[PDB]
Amino acid sequence: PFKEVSPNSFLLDDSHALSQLLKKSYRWYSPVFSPRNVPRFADVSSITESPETLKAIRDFLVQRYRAMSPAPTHILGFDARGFLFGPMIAVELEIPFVLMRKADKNAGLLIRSEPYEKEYKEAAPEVMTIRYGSIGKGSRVVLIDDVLATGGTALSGLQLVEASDAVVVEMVSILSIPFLKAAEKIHSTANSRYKDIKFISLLSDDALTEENCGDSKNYTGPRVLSCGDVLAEHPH
Amino acid sequence: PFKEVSPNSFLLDDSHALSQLLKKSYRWYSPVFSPRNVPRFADVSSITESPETLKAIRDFLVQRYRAMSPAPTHILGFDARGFLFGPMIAVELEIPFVLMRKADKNAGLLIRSEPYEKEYKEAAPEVMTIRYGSIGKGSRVVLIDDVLATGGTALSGLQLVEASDAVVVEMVSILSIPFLKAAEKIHSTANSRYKDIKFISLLSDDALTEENCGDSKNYTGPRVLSCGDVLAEHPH
Ligand SMILES: Nc1ncnc2[nH]cnc12
Ligand SMILES: Nc1ncnc2[nH]cnc12
Ligand SMILES: [Mg+2]
Ligand SMILES: [Mg+2]
Repeated sequence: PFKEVSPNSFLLDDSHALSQLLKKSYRWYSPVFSPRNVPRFADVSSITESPETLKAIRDFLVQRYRAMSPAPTHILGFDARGFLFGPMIAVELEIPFVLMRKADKNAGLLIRSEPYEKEYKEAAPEVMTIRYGSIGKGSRVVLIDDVLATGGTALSGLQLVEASDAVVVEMVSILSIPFLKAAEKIHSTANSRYKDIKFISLLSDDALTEENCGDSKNYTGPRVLSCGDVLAEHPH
Repeated sequence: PFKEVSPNSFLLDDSHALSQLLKKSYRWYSPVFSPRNVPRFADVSSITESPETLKAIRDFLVQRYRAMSPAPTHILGFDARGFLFGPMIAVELEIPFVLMRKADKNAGLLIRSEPYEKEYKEAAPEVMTIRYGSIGKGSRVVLIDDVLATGGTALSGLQLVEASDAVVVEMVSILSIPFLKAAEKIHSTANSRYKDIKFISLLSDDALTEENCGDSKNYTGPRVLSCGDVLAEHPH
C-alpha cells in the first residue's frame, strides 16, 4: 500500500514485491555517463529492459485503476518517458492514452501550458501541450512519467487538465526524488491551489545506492562511440 | 496476412480487422494544423486514444512474435512514437524494450548511428543512439515506430543493430508512406547491403482519405491556444 510521506504525497511501502524489483533493476549514472547534469540520473532503460519489472509495474497500476472508484477516463503521459508506461496500462483499462508534448511535436489545435518563470541558474521551463478536446469536461485523468524530479512538467499537466475542464486523479511516477520537493512546492504554490492533487511514486531515489550505479568503473574513453568504432571491436 | 507490395516490403491485407480499424481511427492534419510540413501528417494520438485500436495492434503483433521462429529477443523503439507501441508488446513477450534516442537523451556508454549526407533541401539527418551493450551478439531485434516515412531513423536502427553484432528481425510501422520509397531506397543503398531487411506495415497512407482529415473546417483562429484562453471559454 501507499504511505503518506508528506501531505498528499504517497510512496509504495518498500516491502512490496514491485518496490523491491525496482530497487533491484534501477541503474543510475553520474554526469560523465549521462545526458543531464544531475548527481544520479535514473535510467528508464534499466526498467524497460527488465521484462519482469515492466510487467510488475503494468500489473500493479492496472489493478490500482480497475479497483478505483470513480475509475479514470484517461491516461496522460509525458513525452517521452511517460509514453513508455502509459499505453500498456491504458490498453488494459481500455481508456484513451493522451500525449503531452511540446507544440512542435503535437498535431491538431493545441492547448499550451503556462510555466512559472525560472529561478536564477534553475533550468528553463518547458511549454507543453495536448490537443484541444483530447480530454473533455468530466474526464478524470491519470498523469504519468518515469521520474518526478523538479515537477515542471507535472505542473504543465495539471494546468492542461484544469483548462480542459477535467480533474486530475493523481500524478504517478515510477521514481521520485523527494530532495527536490516537487510535491511540496506544487502543493503550496499560488495559495495552495493544487493542495488536493495526489502524487504517488513506486520508489524513492533514496532507495538507490552505489549498487545501482551503472557507471563503467575505471573507464577512460569517450561516452559515445560510433557504429564504425564498435564494429571494429568484433569480427564482421 | 502480409502481402509483398515490393521486394521485402509487406503490407497487411486490408480485409483484416486491424487494417480496417486503423483506417477508421486514423486522423491526419494538413500543415496549418500540424507540427511538420508534409501534406498529411498522420497523428499517432488518433491511434493511442482509441482503446480498441491500440488493443488490436498489441494483440496482433504479440501473436505474430509468439508464433515466430526463431523468436525475437528484443524490441527497439524509436523516440518517441515507437515508445508508444513497443513496451506493450515487449511486456507480453517478456523480452527487453530498448530505446533509440538522440545522445542528449540517452544514458550510459552509447553507440551512435552514421546517417548519410542530406540531399539539397531534404531535411537534416538525425544521429541516433542506443546504450552500448543493450543488445548483444546473437540478439534478434524487432525495430518499431509509428510511421515509415523517409526511413532515416529506420536506417539508424539497422546500423545500431549491426554494430551490436545482432540481426534485425524486421522494421515494423503502424503506417507506411510508400510514395517516399523508404524500403526501396534502404534495399538498394550501398550495393543492396540491406536487401534482406524485412519491412512490415499495418496500413498504407493510401488507405487514408478526406474522411480521415482532422483539420478544423472553416476555422480561422490560431493553431495553439493558452490554458488561460481555453479557461475563459467555460465557467470555472
Ligand atoms: N532521470 C532523472 N534522475 C534524476 N534527476 C532527474 N531529473 C530529470 N530526470 C532525472
Ligand atoms: N506522421 C507523419 N505523416 C506523414 N509524413 C510523416 N513524416 C514524418 N512523420 C510523418
Ligand atoms: Mg517530464
Ligand atoms: Mg523515427
